[PDB]
Amino acid sequence: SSWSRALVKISPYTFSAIGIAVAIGVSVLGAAWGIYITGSSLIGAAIKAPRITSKNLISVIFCEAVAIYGVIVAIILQTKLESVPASQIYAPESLRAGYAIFASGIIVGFANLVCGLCVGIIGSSCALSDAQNSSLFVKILVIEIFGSALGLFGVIVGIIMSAQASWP
Amino acid sequence: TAPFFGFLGAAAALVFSCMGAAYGTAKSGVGVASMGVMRPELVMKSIVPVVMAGVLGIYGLIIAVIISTGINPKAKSYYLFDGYAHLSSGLACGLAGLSAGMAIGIVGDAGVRANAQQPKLFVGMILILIFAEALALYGLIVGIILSSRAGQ
Amino acid sequence: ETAPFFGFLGAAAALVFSCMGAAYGTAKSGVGVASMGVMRPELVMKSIVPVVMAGVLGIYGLIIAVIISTGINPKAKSYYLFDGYAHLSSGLACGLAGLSAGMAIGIVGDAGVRANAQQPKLFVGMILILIFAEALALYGLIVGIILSSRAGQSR
Amino acid sequence: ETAPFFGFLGAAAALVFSCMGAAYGTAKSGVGVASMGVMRPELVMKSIVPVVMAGVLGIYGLIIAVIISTGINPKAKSYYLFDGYAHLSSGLACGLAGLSAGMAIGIVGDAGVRANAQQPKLFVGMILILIFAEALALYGLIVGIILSSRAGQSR
Amino acid sequence: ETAPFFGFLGAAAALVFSCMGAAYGTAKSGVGVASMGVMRPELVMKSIVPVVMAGVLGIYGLIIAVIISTGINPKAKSYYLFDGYAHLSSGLACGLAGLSAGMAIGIVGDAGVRANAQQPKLFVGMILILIFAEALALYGLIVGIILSSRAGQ
Amino acid sequence: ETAPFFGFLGAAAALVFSCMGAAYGTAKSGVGVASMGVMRPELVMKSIVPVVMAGVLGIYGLIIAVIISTGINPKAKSYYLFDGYAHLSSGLACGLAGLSAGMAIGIVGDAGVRANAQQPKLFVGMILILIFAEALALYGLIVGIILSSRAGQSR
Amino acid sequence: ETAPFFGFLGAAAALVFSCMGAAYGTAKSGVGVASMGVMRPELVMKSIVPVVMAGVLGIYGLIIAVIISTGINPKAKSYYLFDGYAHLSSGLACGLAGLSAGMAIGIVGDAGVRANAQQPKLFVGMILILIFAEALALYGLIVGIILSSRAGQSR
Amino acid sequence: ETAPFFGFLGAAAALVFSCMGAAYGTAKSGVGVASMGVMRPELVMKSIVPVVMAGVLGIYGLIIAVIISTGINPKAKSYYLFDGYAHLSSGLACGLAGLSAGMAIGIVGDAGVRANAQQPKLFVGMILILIFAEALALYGLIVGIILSSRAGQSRA
Amino acid sequence: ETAPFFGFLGAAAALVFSCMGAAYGTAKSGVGVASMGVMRPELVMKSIVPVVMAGVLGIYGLIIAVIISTGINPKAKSYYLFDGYAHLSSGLACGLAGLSAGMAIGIVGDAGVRANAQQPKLFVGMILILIFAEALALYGLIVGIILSSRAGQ
Amino acid sequence: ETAPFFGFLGAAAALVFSCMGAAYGTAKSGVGVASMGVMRPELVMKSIVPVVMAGVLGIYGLIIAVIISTGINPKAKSYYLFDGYAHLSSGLACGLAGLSAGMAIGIVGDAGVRANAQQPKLFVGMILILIFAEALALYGLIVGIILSSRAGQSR
Amino acid sequence: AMTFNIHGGYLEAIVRGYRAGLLTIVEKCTLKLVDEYKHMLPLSTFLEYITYGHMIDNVVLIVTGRDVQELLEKCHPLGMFDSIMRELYRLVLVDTPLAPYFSECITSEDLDDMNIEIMRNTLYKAYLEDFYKFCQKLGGATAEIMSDLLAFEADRRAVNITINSIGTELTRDDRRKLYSLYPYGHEELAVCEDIDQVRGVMEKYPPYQSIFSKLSYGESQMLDKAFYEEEVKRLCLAFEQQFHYGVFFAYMRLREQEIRNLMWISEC
Repeated sequence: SSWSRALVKISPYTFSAIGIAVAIGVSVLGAAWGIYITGSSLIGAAIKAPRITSKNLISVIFCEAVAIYGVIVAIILQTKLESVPASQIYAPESLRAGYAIFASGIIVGFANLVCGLCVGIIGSSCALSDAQNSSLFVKILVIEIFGSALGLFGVIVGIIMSAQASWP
Repeated sequence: TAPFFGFLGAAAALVFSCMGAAYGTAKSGVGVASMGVMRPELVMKSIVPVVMAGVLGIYGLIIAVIISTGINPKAKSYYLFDGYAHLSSGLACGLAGLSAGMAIGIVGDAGVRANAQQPKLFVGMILILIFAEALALYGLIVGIILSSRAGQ
Repeated sequence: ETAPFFGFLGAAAALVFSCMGAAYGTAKSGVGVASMGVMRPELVMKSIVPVVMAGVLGIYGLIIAVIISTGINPKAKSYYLFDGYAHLSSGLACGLAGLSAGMAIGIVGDAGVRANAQQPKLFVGMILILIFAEALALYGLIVGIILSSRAGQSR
Repeated sequence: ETAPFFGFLGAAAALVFSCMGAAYGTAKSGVGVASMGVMRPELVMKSIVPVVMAGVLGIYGLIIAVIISTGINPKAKSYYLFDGYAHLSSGLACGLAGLSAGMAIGIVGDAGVRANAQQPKLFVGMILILIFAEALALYGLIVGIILSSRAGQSR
Repeated sequence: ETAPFFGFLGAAAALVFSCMGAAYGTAKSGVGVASMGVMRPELVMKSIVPVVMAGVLGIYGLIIAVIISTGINPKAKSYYLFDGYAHLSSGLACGLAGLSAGMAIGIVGDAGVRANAQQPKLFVGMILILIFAEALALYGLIVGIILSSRAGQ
Repeated sequence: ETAPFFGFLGAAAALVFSCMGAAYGTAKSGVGVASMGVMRPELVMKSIVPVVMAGVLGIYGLIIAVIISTGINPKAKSYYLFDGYAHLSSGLACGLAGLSAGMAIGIVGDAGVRANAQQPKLFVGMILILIFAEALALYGLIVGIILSSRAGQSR
Repeated sequence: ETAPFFGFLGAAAALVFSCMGAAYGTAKSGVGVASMGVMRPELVMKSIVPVVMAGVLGIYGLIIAVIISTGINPKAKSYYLFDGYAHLSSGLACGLAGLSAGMAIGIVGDAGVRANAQQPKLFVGMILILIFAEALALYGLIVGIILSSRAGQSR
Repeated sequence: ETAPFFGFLGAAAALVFSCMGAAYGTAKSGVGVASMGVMRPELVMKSIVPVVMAGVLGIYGLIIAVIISTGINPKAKSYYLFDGYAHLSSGLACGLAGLSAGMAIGIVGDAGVRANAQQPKLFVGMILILIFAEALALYGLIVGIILSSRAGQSRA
Repeated sequence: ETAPFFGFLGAAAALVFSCMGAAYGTAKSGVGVASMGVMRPELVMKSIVPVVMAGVLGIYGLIIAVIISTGINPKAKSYYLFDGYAHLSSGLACGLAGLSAGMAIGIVGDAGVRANAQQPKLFVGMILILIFAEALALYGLIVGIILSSRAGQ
Repeated sequence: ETAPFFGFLGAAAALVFSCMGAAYGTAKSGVGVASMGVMRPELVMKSIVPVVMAGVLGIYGLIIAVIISTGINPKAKSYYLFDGYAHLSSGLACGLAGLSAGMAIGIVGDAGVRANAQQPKLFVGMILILIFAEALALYGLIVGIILSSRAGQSR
Repeated sequence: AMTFNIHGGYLEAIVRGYRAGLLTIVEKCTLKLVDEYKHMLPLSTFLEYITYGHMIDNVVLIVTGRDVQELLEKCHPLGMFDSIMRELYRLVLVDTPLAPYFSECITSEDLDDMNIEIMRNTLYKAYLEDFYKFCQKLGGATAEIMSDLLAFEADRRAVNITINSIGTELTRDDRRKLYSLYPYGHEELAVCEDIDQVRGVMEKYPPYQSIFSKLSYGESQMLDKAFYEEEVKRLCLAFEQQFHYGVFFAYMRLREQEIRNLMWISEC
C-alpha cells in the first residue's frame, strides 16, 4: 500500500549519472577481460613466433577502440545531460529523461562488454590456430574485424541514443 | 518515467538478445579457428557464418537506433497496462533471441567440426544454421509487432 | 489499467517460456543429430528432420504471442482486473507447458538421433518420439493463448 | 475480486507442474528407449508405453487446467475470496502431484528400459510398476477436481 | 476473513508434499525393484511392496486434503482467522511429515531391495524398517488430524 | 488475535522437524541394517536397536508436539500473544532438537551397526553412544515442558 | 508488549543450537569410537570421554535455557524490551557456544579416536584438549549467567 | 530507550563469536596434535601451546564481554541511544577479532603440530608464530576497551 | 542534506574496489613471478613489471580517492543530493574500472612470468601486453578525473 | 541523532576487516614457514618477516580504529548526520583495503616461503614484492586517515 | 567453454602445441614426452591419470621382487615417477592411486604378481584404480573416452582370460572381476567359456566392434592386445583435437602412440 506508492519516487539525477558512468565502467571491464584472454593466448604460443602476438595486438586494438567508444559515450553523457536544475529535479519529464539515459547506458555498456568478451574468446582461438597453421592469419583477422565491428555498432547505438533527454 | 522505462526495456530486451547471440558468434569463431587449422578454404567457409552472426548484431543495433528515434514520449502516453505489455513482449522477444543465438552457436560449432572434416552434410549444417537464423529473424519481426502495438 | 497489464504479461510469458524450452530441446536433439550426420551422410538427412521440427515448434510458440496480443484488448471496455490476471495465468500455463514438453522432446531426441548412427530406423523412431512431445508442446502453447483470448468476457 | 485471479493462477500452476512432470517422464523414457532400441529394435515398441503414460498424465493436467479456467465469469458462479483461493489450491495441488508422479514415472521408465535390456519378465513387472506410479496422477487430478468443486460452492 | 484462503492453500500444500514424498520414495523403490528383478525374479515380487507402501502415504495425504477442504464452509461458520490458520498449519504439518516419511521409505526400500538380494532374513528386516517408516507416517497424519480437529475458534 | 497463527505454526514446525530427523535416522539405520544383514543375517536382528531408538525419539518429539498443540484452547483463555509465542517457541525447540538428535543418532547407529558386525562389544559401545545421544531429545522435551508452563504463566 | 516474541525465541534458539552442535559432535565421536572398537575394545572403552563432553555441553545449554525461562515472570515484572532482550542475548550466546563446542568436540573426538589406536598416551593428552574446549564452553555459559543477571535492572 | 536491546545483543555476540573462533582453532590444533601423536610422543609440550593460545583468546573474549556487560547500567546515565549502538560496535569488533585470531591460530597450530614430528628445532619459530598470531587478539581486545571507554561521554 | 553521506560512501567504495582489484592482480602476478623465478633466478630480477603495475594501480586508486575527497568542501558549496549522488556514482565507476583493469593485468602477468622464463622475446611481449593493460587503466583513471571535474559544476 | 553511532559501528568494522585480513595473511605465512622449517631451520628464521608485515598491517588498522574512536566527541558537535557518514565510509574503505591487501600478501608470502627454500637469491625480490604489497595497504590507510581528518562537515 | 578463456588458456594452448608437434627410440621419445610434461608441470588431472597408469606399470615392475632400478631408469620418468615385495607395493600405494588396488589383487606381493598370469591380474587392478582416478575428474567427454578405453581393456582382459588364463586357473568370476562403469559390466564376453566362443562375444563389445574388423592380430592375442585397433582409433579420436576441453591425456596418448610407431618401424 504505502510502500507501493513510495517505490515510484526516485531521483533522476542519480540515474543520469549512473547511465553516464556505469556503462563506461562495464565496457572497460569487458575490454579488460578480453585483453586478459588474448594475453593468456599469446603467452601460450609465445614459444614459436610473434605473428600470434600481432594478432593479439589487433585484438588489443579492438579493445582500445571499445575503450575509446566508452570514453566518447561518457563525454556525450556529460554533454547530453539536460538542464535538470537542482531545484527542478522532481518533474516527471526529468524522470523520463533519466530513464531514457539509463536505458541508453544499459544498452551501450552491456553490448560493449558482450562484444569484448566475444572478441577475446575469438582472438584466443585465432591465436591458437595461427600458432598451429602459419597460413591461417587472414581468417583470424576476419574474426577480429567482426568483433571490432560489433563494438563499433554498439558505439553507433550509443551515438543514436545520445539524443534522448527531455528533462526541464 | 514508468512508461518510458517500460518501452525502453521493451527495446533493450531485444538489444540484450542480440548481445547474447554475440556469444554464439564467439563460439562459432572459436570452432572456426580449429576448422580452418585443417584448411584455409574451410577457414573462409566457417568464418563467413561468424560474419553473418555479427551482421545479426549490427541489425539489432539498427533496430535499437530506430527505437531511439521513436523514443520520444510526448506523442503517446503509456499507462500501467501499456508499459507492462511493452516490457513483457520485449522480454519474451529477448529470451527467444538469446535462445536462438545459443542454438546458432551450437550449430556453428558443429558446422566448424564438419568443415574440419570432409564436406559431407555441409548442406544440412547450413540448413540447421539457416533454421537458427530464421528463429532469430522471427523473434526480431515479432518485436516490431509489439513496438507498433501502442496507444489507445 | 491492471487487467490488460496482467493479460499481456502472461501472454508474453507464454512465448518466452515455450521458446526457451523448445530451444533447449532443439539444442539437445541437434547434438545427437550432428553426431549421426558426421557418422554417416545417409542418416544425416533423416536426423536433420527433428531439429527442423523443434525449430518449427519454437516458431509456433513465438507466433502464439502475436495472436495473444489481441487476447487482451485495452482499447475495449476494462473489466475487473481478475480477468486480466486469469489471462496472465493462462499465458503462464501455456508457456510452462511448451517449455516442459519441448525440453522433454529434445532430451529424448538427443539420445535418439545419437543412436541413429547405428540403426537408420532409429532415426525414424527418434523422430516419432520427439514429435510425440513436440506436438503436445505446441498444442499447450496455442491452447493457453486461446484460453487467454476466450476468458476475457468476465461475465 | 481476490478469488478468481487466485484460482486462475492455481490453474496455471496445475498446468505448469503437470507439464513439468510429463516432461521429466518423457525425457527419461526417451533416453531409455534410445538405448533399448540399439539392443533390440523389436523391444522398442514395448518400452514406448511409459511415454504414453506420461503423455496421458500431461493431457489430464491440461484438461484439469482448462476446466479450472472455465467458470471465470463472476456472474456465472459464486466465488468468495476464500473460494477462489481454494480453487487455486486445488489446481496447485493437482499439478504438483502430477509433476512428482511424472518424475517418478520417468525414473521408473528408465529402469524399465534397462530391465527390457534384461529378461523381459522384469519389463513386464516394470510395466505394472509404471501403471501403479501413473495412478498417482489420476488420484491427484481427482483430488484437485473435488477441491475445485468445493471452491465452486461459495457465498 | 481471508484466513480460509490460507487454510485451503495449506491443505493443497499437504496433498502436494505428501504426493511428492510418496512418489519420490516410490521411484527409488521402483529402481530397486527393477534391479532386483534383473537379479532374481523371486526378489521381484517382494520388492513391489515398498512402492505400494509409499503410495499409501500419498493416498492418505489426498484423503486428509479432501477432509480439510470439506472443513472449509461459509454455512458452517462465518469467516475467521483462527480456524483458517489452524487448518493451514495442520495441513502443513501433515504434508511435511508425509514427505519426510516417503523419502525415508524410498531410501529404506532401496536398501531393502539390496538386502533381499542378499538374504531373506534381511528382507524381513527391511519389511520391519518399512513398517517403522509407515508408523512414523501414521503418527504424523494422526497429529495433523488432531490439529485439524482443534478447529474451534 | 494473531497468537493462534504463531501457536499453530510452532505446533506444525515441531512435527515437521521431528519427522525429518526421524526420517534421516531411520534411513541411516536401515542402510546399516542392510549392510549387517548382507554380512550376517543372524547379527541383523540386534542391529534394529538404533532404528528403534530413533523411532522412539521421533515419537517422543511428536507426542510432545501434540501435547503442546492440545493446550491451545481459544475458548479457555482470551487473546494473549504470550501463550502463542510460548507454544511456538516450544514447538520450534522440540522439533529442532528432535531433528538433530535423529540425524546424529542415525549416523552413529550406522557406524555402530558396522562395528557390531565387526566385533560384539561394539554393540554395547554403540548402545552407550545412543544412550548419550538421547540427552539431546531429553533436553528438548525439558525445554518444551518449561515453555508450556510459561505459556500458562501468561497473565 | 513484544517481550514474549523475543524471550521465547531466544529460549528456543539456545536449546536448538546447543542440541544441534552437541548432536553433530556426538555423531562424529560415535563414528570414531566405532572405528576404535573395531580396532580394539580397550579403545572403545576409552573413547567415552567425547560423549561425556557432548552431554556436558547439552546439559549446560539446557540449564541456560531453564534459567532464561525461569527469568520470565510477566506477573512480577512489567513488560519491558530490556527484560526480553537480556533473555534473548543469553539464549543466543548459549546456543552459539553450544554449537561451536559441539563441532570442536566432534573434531577432537575423531582425533582422539584415531590417537587411542595410535597410542594411549596420545589419547591421555587429547583429553586435556577436550577439557580445554569444555572449559571454553563453560566460560561462554558463565557469560550467559551475567547476561541473565543483567535482566535485574528491568522490573 | 530501545538501545539496551542492541547493547545486550552486542554483548552476547562478542562472546559468541569469540567462543566460535576459539572452538575452531582448538579443534584444528587438536586434530593436528593427534596426527602428530605416536610419531612424536615427546612433542606433548609443543602441542600444548596452541591450546593455551586458544584459551587465552577465549579468556580475552570473556573479559571483553564482562566489560561490556558492566558498561550497561540503565539506573544511572540513561542509555539514551548512543550507549546500545556503542556496545554493539564494541562487541562486534571483539567477536570478529576473536574469530579471525581463532582461525589463524588453528591453521598455524596445525602446521606447527605437523612440523613437530620432524626437526623439532623449529619449536622456537612455532612459538613465535603463535605469539604473533595472538598479538592480533590482543590488539582487538585493546580496541574493544578503547571503544568501551568512549561510552560514558556520549551520555551527555 | 544526505548528499555528503552519498558522496563519502561513493568515494569509499571507489577506494575499496580499486584496492581490492590491485591486490588481486598483484597477488596473481607475484605468484606467477615467484613460480617462474624458481628455474632461473637471473630472469626473476628482471621480473619487476608486476611490481610496477601493482604500484601504478595503487597510485591511481589513491589519486582518485584523494581527488574525490578534495571535492567534498561543504564551505565552498552547500551541495545537493543530485551533485552528491553524481559524484559518488562517478567515483565508484572509476574505482570499479580500475579494479577490473588491474585484475585483468595481473591475470595476464601470471602467465607472462612463465613466458618470460621461457625466453626474452616472450618477456618483451608480455611487457607490451602489460603496457596495453596499464594504458587501459590510465584511460579509466582519466575518465574518473573527468567525472570528478564534472562533479564541481 | 544516531548517525554517529553508525559511524562508530563502521569504525569497529574497519578494525574487524583489518584483523581478518591480517589473520589470513599470517596463517598463510605460518604454513609457509612451517614448510621451510621442515626443509631447513636456517630458512625459518629469515622467513619470519611476512608474519611481522601482516602484524604491522593489523596494528595499522587498529591505530586507524583508535583514531576514529578519538574522532567521536559529544562535546565537539551536537547530533549530526555527516559525522557518522564520513567515519563509516572511511572505516569501511580502510577495512576493505586492508583485508584485500592482507589476503594478497598472504598468498605472496606462501609462495615466497616455498620459493626461498630452493633458492635464497629470489628472497630479495620476494621481500620487495611483499614491501610493495604492504605499501598498498599503507596508502589505503593514509586515504582513510584523510577522510577522518575531514571532520568539520558543518560550518 | 568460457572458463578456458577466463583461466587456464596458456597451459591448454601449450599442451595443444605439444600434442600437434608430435605426430631405445621409443624410450627416448617417452623420456622427451616426460620432460615436456615436467616443463609444463582440468586437462592436468587427465594427464596426471595417464601418468598414474604409466606409473602403475612401473610399480608392478617394482612391486615384484635383477637390475630392477636399472629397468625403472630405462623407462620414462613419467612412467617411472620419482615420488613413487609387500613393502615395495605399500610404498608404491602412496602418491599413486593405481598401486593400492594392484597390491590388493596381489595378496602374495611379488608371488601373486608373477609375470606369467598373476602380474596380469595385478596390473588389471592397478588399471582399475587408475580408471577410478580418471573418473575422479567429475566426468566429461575426455572421461567418456577414458571409460571407453577402460571398457576395451576389460574386454581384452576377459578375452585373454577365456583364451589362455583358464589354464592359468584364474576363476571365471575372478577373471571377470580381474577384467574390471562400462568396463565394470562385461557379462556378454564372459558368458562363453570357450576361447573361440568368447572371442566373438568380446569382439561384440562396442569398443572392440567396428575397430578390430578381421582382427588377424588383436582379438586372437592374449594379454591386452584384443583392442589394439580400438587403441589406434582412440588415438584417432584425439586427432579431432577439439579445443576448450581436457586433452592433455589425449596428448600423452598420442605421444606414446608415436613412440610405439617409431619403435615398430625400428630400422627402416
